[PDB]
Amino acid sequence: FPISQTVTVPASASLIFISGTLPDLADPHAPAGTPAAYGNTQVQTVSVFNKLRRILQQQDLDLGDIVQLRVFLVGAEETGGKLDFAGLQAGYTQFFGTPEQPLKPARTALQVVALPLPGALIEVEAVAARSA
Amino acid sequence: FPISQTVTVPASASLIFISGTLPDLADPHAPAGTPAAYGNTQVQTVSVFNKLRRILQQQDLDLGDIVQLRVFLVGAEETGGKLDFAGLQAGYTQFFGTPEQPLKPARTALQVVALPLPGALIEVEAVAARSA
Amino acid sequence: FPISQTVTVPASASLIFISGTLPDLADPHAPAGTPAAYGNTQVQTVSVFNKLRRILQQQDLDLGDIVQLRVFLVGAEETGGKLDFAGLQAGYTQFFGTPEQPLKPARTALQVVALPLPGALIEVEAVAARSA
Repeated sequence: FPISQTVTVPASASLIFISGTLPDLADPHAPAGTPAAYGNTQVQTVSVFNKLRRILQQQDLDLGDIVQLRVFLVGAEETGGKLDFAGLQAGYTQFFGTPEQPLKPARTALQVVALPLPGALIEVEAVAARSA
Repeated sequence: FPISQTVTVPASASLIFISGTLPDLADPHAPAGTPAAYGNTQVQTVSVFNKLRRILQQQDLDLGDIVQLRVFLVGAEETGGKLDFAGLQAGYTQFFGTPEQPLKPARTALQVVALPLPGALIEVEAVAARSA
Repeated sequence: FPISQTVTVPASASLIFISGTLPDLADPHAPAGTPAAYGNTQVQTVSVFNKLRRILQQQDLDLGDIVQLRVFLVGAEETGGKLDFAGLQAGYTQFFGTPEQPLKPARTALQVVALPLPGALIEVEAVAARSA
């Protein structure tokens, strides 16, 4: 699997907690607050992890410094109102366990009722570590 | 926004993990286990953060020591079964980013199906830090 | 209650983040992906905490080193589509606050829409600490 069962953080490392992160607008022609504005689950997943990368780089860190990831999905039309786990994985495997970014955080992923942003199908929460 | 995108915790600080916190009874005349016993989303939000303050003060800490907040909402009648995000924010902005309590933790907020306590519309989980 | 309101972790301790943990197959005769394959909420809860114990023991730790637990439940037929909180507690009290394992982590428990594994009624996320 593209995740670590456990991730150990040394006591000498500082933790960085990251607020829930929602996708960026993908289609400025689409009606406001619609899934079309942000993409299907795969496209929104790509957007959220791009954004998380930018957040971390602002702290001189990157996606490989993430030690824990929590993924909240809402149901998608492609999967009949169930979470689109395949689309999540298709986006996710582009950012973790890759040649460019080989590290894999601990992860939890599940389906919730709704996210505060209309049109959003995914929100991602993270904890990162900065070594001594 | 009244939240921090990221919060960094020094490695020399101790972490305090706080169990999921549910509102206190607001109306002792209301029928048991009803939303009326606890209030609408705003009132329950105020109650939960009052309670979190008391929990922290028992540890000689306060709401400004919170580094991460996770808010689980259930749907409300005022908002047609969607989470009442406006009411959450109306309660939340009374405890964080205020003159009395200027610090803003990292936060995630989302809608779940149900909370273990009947009548509860919000449950809040937190991590706090105690500096060296 | 069988949980700690707060758990404090010294800054000298290392943290271990554990990915979301789902139950093991309980009945190899049952049809794939059904709740019968894994058990009711109580049986699945027992399975998940057995598995978490094994994960920790692989790191030379055990369930008493858990400082925070997050429990995501899906609705059960025994409880009319609400989370089966009684079954969770019946399984949970066998692993925490017992003579064999007296320590009680901070905990949050709530009902979500769906888990990525068909048939699963519970997924558990954890953080553990290794003292200096």
